[PDB]
Amino acid sequence: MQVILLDKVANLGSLGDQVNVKAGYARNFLVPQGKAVPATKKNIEFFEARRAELEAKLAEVLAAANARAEKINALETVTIASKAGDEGKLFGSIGTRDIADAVTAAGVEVAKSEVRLPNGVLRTTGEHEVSFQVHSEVFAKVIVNVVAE
Amino acid sequence: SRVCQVTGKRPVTGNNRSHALNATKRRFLPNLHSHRFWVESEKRFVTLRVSAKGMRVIDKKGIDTVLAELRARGEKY
RNA sequence: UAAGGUGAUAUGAACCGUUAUAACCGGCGAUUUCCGAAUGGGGAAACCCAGUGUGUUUCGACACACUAUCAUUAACUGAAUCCAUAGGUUAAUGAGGCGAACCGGGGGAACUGAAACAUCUAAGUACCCCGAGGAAAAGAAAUCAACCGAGAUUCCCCCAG
RNA sequence: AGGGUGACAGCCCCGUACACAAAAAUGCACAUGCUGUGAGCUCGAUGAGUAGGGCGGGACACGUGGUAUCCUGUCUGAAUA
RNA sequence: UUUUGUAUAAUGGGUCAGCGACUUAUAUUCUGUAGCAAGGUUAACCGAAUAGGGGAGCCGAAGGGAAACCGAGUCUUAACUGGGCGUUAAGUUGCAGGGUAUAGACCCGAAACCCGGUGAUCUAGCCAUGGGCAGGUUGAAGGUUGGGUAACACUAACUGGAGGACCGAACCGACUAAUGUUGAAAAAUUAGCGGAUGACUUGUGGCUGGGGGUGAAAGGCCAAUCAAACCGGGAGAUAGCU
RNA sequence: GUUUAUUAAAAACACAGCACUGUGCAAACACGAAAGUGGACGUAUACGGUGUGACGCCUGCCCGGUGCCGGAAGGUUAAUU
RNA sequence: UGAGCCUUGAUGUGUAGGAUAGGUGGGAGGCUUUGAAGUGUGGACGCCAGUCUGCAUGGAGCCGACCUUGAAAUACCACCCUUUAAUGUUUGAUGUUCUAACGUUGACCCGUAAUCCGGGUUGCGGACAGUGUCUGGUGGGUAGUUUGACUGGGGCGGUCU
RNA sequence: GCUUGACUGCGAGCGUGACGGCGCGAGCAGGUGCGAAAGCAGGUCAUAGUGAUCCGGUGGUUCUGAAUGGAAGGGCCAUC
Ligand SMILES: [Mg+2]
Ligand SMILES: [Mg+2]
Ligand SMILES: [Mg+2]
Ligand SMILES: [Mg+2]
Ligand SMILES: [Mg+2]
Ligand SMILES: [Mg+2]
Ligand SMILES: [Mg+2]
Ligand SMILES: [Mg+2]
Ligand SMILES: [Mg+2]
Ligand SMILES: [Mg+2]
Ligand SMILES: [Mg+2]
Ligand SMILES: [Mg+2]
Ligand SMILES: [Mg+2]
Ligand SMILES: [Mg+2]
Ligand SMILES: [Mg+2]
Ligand SMILES: [Mg+2]
Ligand SMILES: [Mg+2]
Ligand SMILES: [Mg+2]
Ligand SMILES: [Mg+2]
Ligand SMILES: [Mg+2]
Ligand SMILES: [Mg+2]
Ligand SMILES: [Mg+2]
Ligand SMILES: [Mg+2]
Ligand SMILES: [Mg+2]
Ligand SMILES: [Mg+2]
Ligand SMILES: [Mg+2]
Ligand SMILES: [Mg+2]
Ligand SMILES: [Mg+2]
Ligand SMILES: [Mg+2]
Ligand SMILES: [Mg+2]
Ligand SMILES: [Mg+2]
Ligand SMILES: [Mg+2]
Ligand SMILES: [Mg+2]
Ligand SMILES: [Mg+2]
Ligand SMILES: [Mg+2]
Ligand SMILES: [Mg+2]
Ligand SMILES: [Mg+2]
Repeated sequence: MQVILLDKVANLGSLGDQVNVKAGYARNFLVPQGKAVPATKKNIEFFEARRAELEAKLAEVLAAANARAEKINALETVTIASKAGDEGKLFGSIGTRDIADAVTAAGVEVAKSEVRLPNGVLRTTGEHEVSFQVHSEVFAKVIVNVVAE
Repeated sequence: SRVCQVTGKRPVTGNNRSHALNATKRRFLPNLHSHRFWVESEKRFVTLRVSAKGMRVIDKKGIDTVLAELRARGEKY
């Protein structure tokens, strides 16, 4: 039987994989408990609309981000300034927060979230790269040069 | 009555044919049962008298398509 | 339409008429008790007992109209149980029951014949049940045909015992 | 034609051939209003537990026969111009 | 009438009156007859309608072989000097009849089988609810008492009132006899007879339905009917018999 | 005590009593395609079926046959495949 | 736990031969810290001669037409052959458990002031039981029938060409 | 002693039967056996030793072959 599934199910139930399976678990109980559906010649392509709907759409719209991580990469150096101590040591901190507005006005609008860093920055001045979480994979590669004043 | 609530279906007469070849009146009968179902459509279970193939069909076809048919055919459940 | 009539046994009464309300024929309404599908309930058919409304210069018991069942749709009220659903009251509409044959279906004998008798016969006959119309049923080729062609169905004569 | 009339009537009587008639309701037919009805065209679409098979029965004039064909109680089960 | 055979003491008929038994349709063959004739003749149908249309079709003029096939021949066989069937004698449609077929098929009659009804107002068993058993007997268990036991046992008396107990009316039943036997009566009557507090009897009403019921069991009862009820129906069953 | 209503009232039937045997309950059994009932508002000291027929003393031998119970190793063996 | 299996990688002592060279299209190298041979074992094929592979140890290196040979390297990379195992899986065979089908003539809620039912909850069984279709045994429980003729009556004996 | 006439197709003409059948038969042809040959041989000195039809089996044979070719099947022949 073709009855298509939903959740895991022992062995398989790979969310959406058609089957050759006995009428028992199905109809009898399984299906009768939110867990699969009659894999009619209708349903069998109902979810194919979903596989072919959710895909090209919301999926590749990760590229409707990818390049905003490249918009970023167009300007590979932005400056933020906030008092230093002679020889580097700047009193307060470069803030996960501040670094928002600091690129909110430099094109790539952003909010405090995104912004992945390495250590509870900042304190030391000069050169600092930064990887971002704009989505999943291809991070950014931004650098910020901190002037004193 | 032995009516397969899905496919009408019912007892059907014919013969026992002995070797010596003598006819005899008889009944053929469906293996029909009173099986239960789920229906995320109506949030009930229901239970309807149904044939051998009485089920076999409601499997290929939509478990839900029937109730609809049957709703036209004018019966309660 | 009309000179007469108030059906029969079937007289007689006491009357109705005789130029258009005597009577009679025809169309259409009016009334149409009680039984009975009987349908407010009950029953030993023609009877017993109700509830809801209304009636009185008399608003007691009686009078009088609605109240059976399902299917359908609607509004309303509405469980185990949240929603719902089942449940319930109401409203509208429809149905019920009776019928001669023929007709389509569900069931379907035996006597008989075979010179016994079991296959076979009678026979899908008789009967039982359901259903419906003026007819019902069938009907618009997944048919025939035989290399040529035919062109839904029902019916009649042949082919042919 | 036929019937009646005191016996057996073309011409006594009712009728018959023929020619006429409806205030009212009505069936069937045509036309017309109102509710529902879809018509049209173009491009489509071409009826799966279904055919078909194993088992039992049954319908076919055809009695399982060398028995195609149809129906299906039972179990199964395609192709898609 | 039936028989070898009947006055027959073998069957039938009381008499008269009226009815009552070889048909009808189709098919088929022979005879008669009529028309056409190597032709004969339409069937449904049309129709001005018994006319006339309509020759689909049937029969016949060619037969022999299973058949292919050949044909005044053909089969037979490898072939027959042969042999079998054939060629040499007209048919056909209708009318009337003698047959035969199928049909209730010349009338009348079963015992029975089958289908659907109707009946537990009789009767069998049950159920529910009221009834009925005059009179007279026997005298179980128990109790009390006195005896007796170590106490029990046992015991006597007195009480008490058991029992499909006894006799015996009503009430139920039916053993014998005689009567009745075209009855008083389609099971009675009379003299007797059995049970009569029980597995008793009875009123009213329910319930069980036909290969079914019910049955203290006889195949008994199931409406004067029972080895398969009644009524209607298959049904004119079938009848080599009368 | 019962019976052949209507030729048989008996040595026949019933009977307490005995035996065998089936039933653990949604019981065996029985009516009914079935649903549902009865058995029973019972529960093996209960219920059905068979024979035997108070009580007394008793009920020997035969399982070859036929019926049955039990065994499940083997031979044989249906649909199906 | 049998067989079906797609992929896997695998095996072949002719006779000589680095000796258990597959046949063959491709064939001078591939693989190599995604740690290599060397050993240390486990087991795999056994012609007691040598292969397959799991794991650890190891640590920068292992294999060559050759020269032999019909085919010459199992050097890799192609399609496969016998011989074949491996999950993955498909189903039979048997035993195990499970819960959601099915049963429930246990318990409770509700419709509902109802020993029916349906719905719900809970306990218990549970893929058994039960019902269908098929199928072997049984089957006087029921049903339909047969069970000859002659014959010095019938029967019985005898006879039937 | 040779041998297979216990042959194949036929059959004038008869006998005997209600029938269905049964039987006797010289000769004709093909081909045998034996005799040199005339000739004899279609089973046993005669008369008992048997089972119709149906249905199916085996082989032979286009005779048939349901659109055609085939085939199944059916005919015919022997045969069980
Ligand atoms: Mg009334
Ligand atoms: Mg009433
Ligand atoms: Mg009352
Ligand atoms: Mg007969
Ligand atoms: Mg008849
Ligand atoms: Mg019509
Ligand atoms: Mg054409
Ligand atoms: Mg006169
Ligand atoms: Mg179509
Ligand atoms: Mg079949
Ligand atoms: Mg005589
Ligand atoms: Mg005579
Ligand atoms: Mg004399
Ligand atoms: Mg006399
Ligand atoms: Mg006589
Ligand atoms: Mg006399
Ligand atoms: Mg002509
Ligand atoms: Mg009574
Ligand atoms: Mg007494
Ligand atoms: Mg007495
Ligand atoms: Mg008597
Ligand atoms: Mg005297
Ligand atoms: Mg007396
Ligand atoms: Mg009878
Ligand atoms: Mg008669
Ligand atoms: Mg008597
Ligand atoms: Mg009587
Ligand atoms: Mg007992
Ligand atoms: Mg006895
Ligand atoms: Mg005795
Ligand atoms: Mg013994
Ligand atoms: Mg045994
Ligand atoms: Mg019998
Ligand atoms: Mg008979
Ligand atoms: Mg005799
Ligand atoms: Mg053919
Ligand atoms: Mg043949």
